[PDB]
Amino acid sequence: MKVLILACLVALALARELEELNVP
Amino acid sequence: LVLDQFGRNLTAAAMEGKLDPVIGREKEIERVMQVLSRRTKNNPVLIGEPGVGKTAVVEGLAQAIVHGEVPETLKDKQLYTLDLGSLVAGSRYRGDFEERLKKVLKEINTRGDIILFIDALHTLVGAGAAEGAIDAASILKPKLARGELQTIGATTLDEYRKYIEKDAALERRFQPVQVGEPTVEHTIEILKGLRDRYEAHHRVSITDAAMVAAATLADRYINDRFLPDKAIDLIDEAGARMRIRRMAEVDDEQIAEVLGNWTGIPVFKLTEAETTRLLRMEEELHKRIIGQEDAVKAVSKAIRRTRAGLKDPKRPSGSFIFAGPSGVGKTELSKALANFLFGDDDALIQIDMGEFHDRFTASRLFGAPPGYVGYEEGGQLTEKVRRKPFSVVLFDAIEKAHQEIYNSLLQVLEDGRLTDGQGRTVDFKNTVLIFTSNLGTSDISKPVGLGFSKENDYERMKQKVNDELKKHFRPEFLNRIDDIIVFHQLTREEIIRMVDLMISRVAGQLKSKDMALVLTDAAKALLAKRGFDPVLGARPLRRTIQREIEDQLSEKILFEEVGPGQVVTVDVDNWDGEGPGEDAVFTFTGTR
Amino acid sequence: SLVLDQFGRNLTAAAMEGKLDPVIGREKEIERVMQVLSRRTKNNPVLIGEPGVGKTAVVEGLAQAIVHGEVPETLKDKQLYTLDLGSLVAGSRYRGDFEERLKKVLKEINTRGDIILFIDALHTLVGAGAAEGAIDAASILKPKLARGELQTIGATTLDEYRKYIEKDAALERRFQPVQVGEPTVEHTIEILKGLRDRYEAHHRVSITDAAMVAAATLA
Ligand SMILES: Nc1ncnc2c1ncn2[C@@H]1O[C@H](COP(=O)(O)OP(=O)(O)OP(=O)(O)O)[C@@H](O)[C@H]1O
Ligand SMILES: Nc1ncnc2c1ncn2[C@@H]1O[C@H](COP(=O)(O)OP(=O)(O)OP(=O)(O)O)[C@@H](O)[C@H]1O
Ligand SMILES: Nc1ncnc2c1ncn2[C@@H]1O[C@H](COP(=O)(O)OP(=O)(O)OP(=O)(O)O)[C@@H](O)[C@H]1O
Ligand SMILES: [Mg+2]
Ligand SMILES: [Mg+2]
Ligand SMILES: [Mg+2]
Repeated sequence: MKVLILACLVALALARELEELNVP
Repeated sequence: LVLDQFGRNLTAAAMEGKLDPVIGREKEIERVMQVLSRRTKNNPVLIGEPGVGKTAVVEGLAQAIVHGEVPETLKDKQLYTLDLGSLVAGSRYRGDFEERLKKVLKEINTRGDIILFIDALHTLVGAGAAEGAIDAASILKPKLARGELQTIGATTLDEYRKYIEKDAALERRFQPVQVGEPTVEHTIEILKGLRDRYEAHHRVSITDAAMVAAATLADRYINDRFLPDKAIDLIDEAGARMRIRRMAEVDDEQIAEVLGNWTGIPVFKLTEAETTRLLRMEEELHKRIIGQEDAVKAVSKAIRRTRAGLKDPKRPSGSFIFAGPSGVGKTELSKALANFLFGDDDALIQIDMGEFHDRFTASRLFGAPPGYVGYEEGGQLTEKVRRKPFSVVLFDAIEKAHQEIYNSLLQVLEDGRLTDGQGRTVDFKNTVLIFTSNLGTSDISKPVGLGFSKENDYERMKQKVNDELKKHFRPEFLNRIDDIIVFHQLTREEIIRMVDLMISRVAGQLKSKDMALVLTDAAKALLAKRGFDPVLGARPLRRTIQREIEDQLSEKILFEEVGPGQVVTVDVDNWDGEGPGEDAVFTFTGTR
Repeated sequence: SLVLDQFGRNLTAAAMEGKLDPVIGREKEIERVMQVLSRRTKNNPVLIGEPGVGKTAVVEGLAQAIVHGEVPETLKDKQLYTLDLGSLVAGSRYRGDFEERLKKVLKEINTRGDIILFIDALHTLVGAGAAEGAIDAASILKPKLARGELQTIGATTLDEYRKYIEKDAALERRFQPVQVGEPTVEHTIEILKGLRDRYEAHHRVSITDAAMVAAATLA
């Protein structure tokens, strides 16, 4: 009779640090 | 000039014969020429799956220009594949990237006979974008407006929407040209047009039988690549395997050898040692499973359909419910079938369905949907068959899974496909699916009805299993199963041979000690009569051999009463087959 | 080379100096990569397999097969360089520095014409040197790899192949999956017997045949 509602964990991460290209 | 130091002139490459012949695909070379002559949306971006010949359409456009088979408005145009890599390279200073791209665009407007081709048009976003610098996408977006820049693009269908589509500005300017995956018959005409390139590189001869086989066997036995290359992969590697042998004819059989090495699916012509091995396969499976002759035959009918090129290629190579009593060789036959086909029973994809009784552990079979954790590695069913398409997949204790899992595996028996978490269909058409059930053993007591009734433990037990089967499974799940096999109880004569199969594991571990294990015929008779249950079979025999042989031998080895270099002869004291067989005890005497 | 010495390790120079371990067996996999490297187009084998089944060893067994002349005339006297992508990224702080290093590498391959490339960890080619506006090494190689004008061996684990190479469906096309299977125990004993002298000389020990039958069986 019962239903278990589980819990779909989503993949959530902080924004990526980037590495820069230099122009002198 | 400016365009040669960045782009590759495809029109000059077509004059020098350096581009492959693009036969077929003509209706879309001329369609690219239609789109280049439009009012707006005059930039054809060739969208299509990777391998269908998007670059080849523009390479076929370059060959059409040099042959004079284009309109006079595209006559003597110079196609340039502007690679972004040569455009970014250098640029160790400021504007270097914007002025190297302005000099490209100034040279396109000055000569006016350049059709720019930007292969991988999705990579235009973020090219030369340096700190305080604008990428190649921001420089051209404008030029597109002025229409001073007819470009041809080539993205995939995924990366067209993922980028080019989004840009609304690009939408009213870029026109997606569907570059379809060709049919098998179109691919054969591609391979015929590409004979003289691959027959000259490998100095082989490629028969018409091989190219028909290359396009047919690649469509059939691949679900991860696309027709043009998937079949050029077979032609080119077979000509490469052939030119290692002459250091000159690539045949139907040479293509299937290459497909056999690459997918792992045996599609090649059976060698004489392997043809007779499939003739004696039931005899070779009986070296590892005792009895169960109706079940060994039915998995023998399935493998021999596949190697006779004769199974329905819209449906798995074998589909089986192994059912019956617990312990009579349902998992043992699945391991023996995997030990036949692969030499090792850990090549069985054994998906033990008893740990899938939750509603949502189906995400272990096909994978998580994208964006939910474990999507990138998801699918213990789908990824093991994506890697090994010819597999024996055991769904052990299938009745202990949730009902929603069967509806997931219902598409499997119908189409041979299974959409995983990402959405890619995994080809199950070359799998032997075995759904082991244990139904008909939860009441097994020589199942009788009411009294006065006057061959009940099979002919009857079988229809009790089939009755418990169809009341548990969907009827459309069971109609898709090729053979539902209800297994026999192991007879007493099969338990006697099952003693030999189980002492041989114990004797093999004494060989690691350089010891032998000889049993008398009375010793094997006593194990068989105390290891016989007519309701379970062979696990009471296993437990008997552990209690009466192995646990006693494990003491004798640790006492060092018997030791290395010594044959343990197992005879019985007391009893002689005619008694009840429980007053007698084994004795262990070492000899040499 | 001199451009490619600072971004690559020559495995055929290492195989002449005895600096590569012997590769016992794996001859159907070395024959397989010699077929893919002998192809006209897409002549690029990726060695897929579980970690430690000998994917890097197959190329090192290929590099030993070149210097002992056990290759065809297609692969004869090829100098196999293992392209260090980490060296190729390193010190590329200005714009286009990474891209011009890879173009100088690819120009040196075309002028010599005897260079097999081994990109170990081929999944790291995606996003290799992809800074702000920095065309990665995958987008530079994908024109070269598709038309067969660059002979490159990749090696990727099966997990890293579905996670990073199959997620760039254009790049996985350019490579042919050569499945490097895990050895059997009998094949592993042969591997240990042929590696026996390397580990005896290093540890100043003697390794009994019992020990290598046990080391493959017990592992
Ligand atoms: N119509 C055709 N005639 C002859 N060869 C073809 C044709 N279509 C494709 N090919 C060949 O198939 C192979 C792959 O084609 P191509 O590289 O153009 O595909 P693509 O879709 O552009 O690939 P990607 O998405 O990886 O860039 C090449 O060898 C190409 O010459
Ligand atoms: N028919 C058989 N031939 C040979 N060995 C057998 C047979 N049946 C059982 N055995 C032995 O018993 C072991 C366990 O039996 P197995 O798991 O194959 O039975 P099962 O009927 O599939 O089990 P269950 O009904 O519990 O799902 C086998 O690995 C093998 O050692
Ligand atoms: N056929 C073989 N003969 C001899 N040694 C081998 C063989 N295959 C693997 N080895 C050895 O096994 C060890 C690990 O092999 P290797 O580093 O090539 O594995 P790999 O599959 O590349 O692993 P990873 O994916 O983690 O890089 C090394 O010592 C290597 O020399
Ligand atoms: Mg292309
Ligand atoms: Mg079982
Ligand atoms: Mg490695």
